[PDB]
Amino acid sequence: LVDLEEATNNFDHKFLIGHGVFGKVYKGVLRDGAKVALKRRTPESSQGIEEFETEIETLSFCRHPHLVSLIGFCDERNEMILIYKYMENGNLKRHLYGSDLPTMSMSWEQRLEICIGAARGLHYLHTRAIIHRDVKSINILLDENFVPKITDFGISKKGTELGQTHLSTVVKGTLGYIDPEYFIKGRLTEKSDVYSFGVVLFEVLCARSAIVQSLPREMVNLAEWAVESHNNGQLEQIVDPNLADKIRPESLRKFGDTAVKCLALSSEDRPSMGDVLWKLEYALRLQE
Amino acid sequence: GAVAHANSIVQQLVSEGADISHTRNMLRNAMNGDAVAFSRVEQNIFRQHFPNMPMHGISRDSELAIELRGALRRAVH
Repeated sequence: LVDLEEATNNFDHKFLIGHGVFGKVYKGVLRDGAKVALKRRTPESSQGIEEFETEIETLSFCRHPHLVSLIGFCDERNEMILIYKYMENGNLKRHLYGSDLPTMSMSWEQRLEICIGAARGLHYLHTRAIIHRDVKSINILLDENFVPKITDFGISKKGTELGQTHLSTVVKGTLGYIDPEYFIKGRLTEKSDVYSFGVVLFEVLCARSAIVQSLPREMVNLAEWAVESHNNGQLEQIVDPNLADKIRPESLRKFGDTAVKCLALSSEDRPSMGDVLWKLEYALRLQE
Repeated sequence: GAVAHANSIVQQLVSEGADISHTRNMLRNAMNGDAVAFSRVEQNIFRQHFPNMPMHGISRDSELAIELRGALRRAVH
């Protein structure tokens, strides 16, 4: 429409990498040798159009090192593919549980670099009146040196007042990460993303890349859970993996103190992704 | 039971004008663990049957949820 960074029909599909809500994903090497990701959205065009578009406009501002950068698009012959830099390491979750991935796990540092990294990611978008609405471990791809990049903006929204927008639309996002307040009320703010971040935060600490797992007890919502631990019941150090005695006693009391601050019942008492990004670094600092 | 219960919910959806085809799309999205986008109609029908839906939310193995997925799929035909 207003754009012309628009590539056109490559090859025939070499079944690869991913699968998506509305669409598929393929790893396709370009004419210039570039490793590029392709999010073909021809499977079930169940309003897969508005999302596709919002992801073109909201993302054609592709100017950040903590967001997945879009190369091109295609609306030619009913198809609607999207093109991105291939991400060597897949999403963050695939490094926190999922299945496989040799060389054991991530460090606490590597975990914090990726927690802080991801934060600038959101903070930025909150600076630009952008709510992501769907912040989660799967949406935080990593590249060759494990640098975090946000993705799937399709559900995202933009604000007028630039930051202080307290707008309201239809409820959307991943069932465990969704702001409960947002859910129960409908009023959407930029903090609803802060909540969702608090969730990822622990999802990094714990490796309970389950967030919402329906098999243990009423300890099912990692959000409801790590809260009842570090908010009051025990400051539990028992929630994490074979992370060992690697985390300092002090950085850990911060890292969580914040993650809990992110999950406050009302957005009111949450911290703007600004503080959260400072506190994060501060704990990585507290550690070494 | 569960098949008896599931039907009650497909009924509401249809009786409350809810396009049940779409409702199925969200129940798939919900159980898979994919970004959901319920309508006002659909979302309040569900919270009655899945109370902890805001937090816990339609599991894979939740009997009723499995039944409802089918109970809808059939009715779509």
